[PDB]
Amino acid sequence: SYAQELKLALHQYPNFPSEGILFEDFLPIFRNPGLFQKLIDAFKLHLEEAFPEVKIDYIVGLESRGFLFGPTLALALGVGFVPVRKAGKLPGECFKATYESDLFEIQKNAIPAGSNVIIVDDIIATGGSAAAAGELVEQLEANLLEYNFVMELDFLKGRSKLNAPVFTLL
Amino acid sequence: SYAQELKLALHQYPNFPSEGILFEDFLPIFRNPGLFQKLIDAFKLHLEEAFPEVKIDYIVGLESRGFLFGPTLALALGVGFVPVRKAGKLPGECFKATYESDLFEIQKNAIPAGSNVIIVDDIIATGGSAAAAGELVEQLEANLLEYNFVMELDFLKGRSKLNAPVFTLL
Repeated sequence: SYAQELKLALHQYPNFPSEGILFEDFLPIFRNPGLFQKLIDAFKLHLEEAFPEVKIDYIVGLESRGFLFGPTLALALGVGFVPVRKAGKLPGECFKATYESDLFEIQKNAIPAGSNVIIVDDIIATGGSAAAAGELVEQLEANLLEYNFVMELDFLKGRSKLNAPVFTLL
Repeated sequence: SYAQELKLALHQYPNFPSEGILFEDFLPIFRNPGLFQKLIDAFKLHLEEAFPEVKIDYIVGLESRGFLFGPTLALALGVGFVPVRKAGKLPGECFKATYESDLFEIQKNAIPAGSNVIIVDDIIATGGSAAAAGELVEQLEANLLEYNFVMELDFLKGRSKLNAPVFTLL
């Protein structure tokens, strides 16, 4: 239901990133508060159904598109939000992880060991950046309950680079 | 009141960006939903007091820290959110603006002419990136009611590079 209305709001751009790469732009969703609320409601409903008796401590969002809906979802759930950023952006002591090359970081003091988290991002394509975020979560000695994405490019089979379960809305 | 509790949650990092540059990290605010809600409430209260009879059409947030609270504030206000991104990130036709060098873009079809908007970001330092966002808003033929920031580094006098009024929470 919501997923369908959200799918319709997406705009496709052929060869945008680069030749061959078809891009799925979810930005129009945020331009409309009604559509944005539906996106948040859809993820919240999924997490309540998937983890009925497991408390989620933090939503961990990937820079920068994961930042567009991650914090809002965290607030809707009454939980904290922590970002995974491109290296060099976060101040203080950080754990690092590499996607063979792109480097990512997370602040060491952001999440206590034993915390249960959900990693979110807009699109899972190759899955490389999400995989790196998983490693960062592992270093914090936290538990990765699931990855939640808005869209998934099946032909790239990015889900195969990820250990924890994956849920994709559209 | 809220501002005080928010100020206390900030973490300072000397010479982080680079030598001399003192960094103000607001990320701890997002780790606590109660603090995050207060940040959103504070901006909402400000905008309701400053623009009681002027409808805000969009919150325009700067990449990437402006993405952390901008969308959530937009939803709290019942308005749309549109991002200003580092060049090369947005798909489709974009307006461009340069901060003499860093280039920024905004999608041409994101905001209708005549719209009233608020530009938001976490920190205003030199004001260069915010100034560029202002130019993008001008090209969309939209009205810039105000810039809203979480923090301001007064010694850099970034506010002097900005035309529209500025409100800084802390």
